Amino acid sequence: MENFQKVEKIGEGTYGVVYKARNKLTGEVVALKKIRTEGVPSTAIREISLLKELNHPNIVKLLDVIHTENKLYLVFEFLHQDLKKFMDASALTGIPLPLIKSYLFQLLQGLAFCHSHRVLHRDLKPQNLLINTEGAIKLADFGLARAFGVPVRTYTHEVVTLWYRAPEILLGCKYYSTAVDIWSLGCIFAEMVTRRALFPGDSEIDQLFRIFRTLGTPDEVVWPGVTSMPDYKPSFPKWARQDFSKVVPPLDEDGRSLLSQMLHYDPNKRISAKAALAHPFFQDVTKPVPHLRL
Ligand SMILES: CNc1nc(C)c(-c2ccnc(Nc3ccc(O)cc3)n2)s1
Repeated sequence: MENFQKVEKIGEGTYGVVYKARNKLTGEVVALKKIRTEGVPSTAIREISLLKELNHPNIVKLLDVIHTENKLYLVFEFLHQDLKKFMDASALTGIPLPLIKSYLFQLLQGLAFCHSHRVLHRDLKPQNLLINTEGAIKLADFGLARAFGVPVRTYTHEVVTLWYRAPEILLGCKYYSTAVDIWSLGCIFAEMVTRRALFPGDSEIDQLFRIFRTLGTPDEVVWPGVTSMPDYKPSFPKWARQDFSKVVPPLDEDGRSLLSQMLHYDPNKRISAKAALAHPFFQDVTKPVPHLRL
């Protein structure tokens, strides 16, 4: 829209590119996402508009939707840093536990809210978790999944990431629930603590086997019905589960306990956001502020 002026490529992804942009009229800085086009499904519109109605302190607000010439522009409230950059800037020092605790608490608050409205994110990753200098963190592109279907690459064709993909999805489950977001969040939580991606797979089979080497190869004992999954293969290598003490050192036992429940193979036993909020780990939760390098 000739009402916005891009300032810098802020992100890249599936749908399209993300830009920091200054509204030429109101003067506000927003985040713009240009998506790519035969007629633009009205279904994607209905659902994109329904997403515009959810307001919570931990979800990046979708100010507006500009459908022009079969091209979609999404205007979002702007935040100053994604969690990925913030992690790289903390690579040597690490993020303090009080801040990690808070971020997790807020992130679960937004999740609890979205989920109670039957809305799920579907593709959480450090790249769409945005923080402000006031100590808050928000979910971005929340629900932008029920707008299309998972392709093969990005706008210019690149590399998405199966690193944060829950196992039910890697295994062919098409009707997954809100639980996939908790799984994603758990991976991110672990990454914040250790400063290294939990499961950096380089293919769908590497992703899966990586989860298997750490949490052990799943079977009907921990995940009933897993063998009926579309992509399950009786011939998967059988790895044993490694203790979390080795996966997320030196996070405390309350966190490890919480992370554990967020990373349970069985989607149904996977703790929900609302319950996660009552976990003992958040007993001494506060709202510390980050030290951002903008
Ligand atoms: C990569 N995909 C992204 N998507 C949205 C909606 C993003 C968004 C929304 C609002 N504010 C910001 N800020 C920001 C993003 C990346 C940065 O590296 C720095 C700041 N980003 S980023």
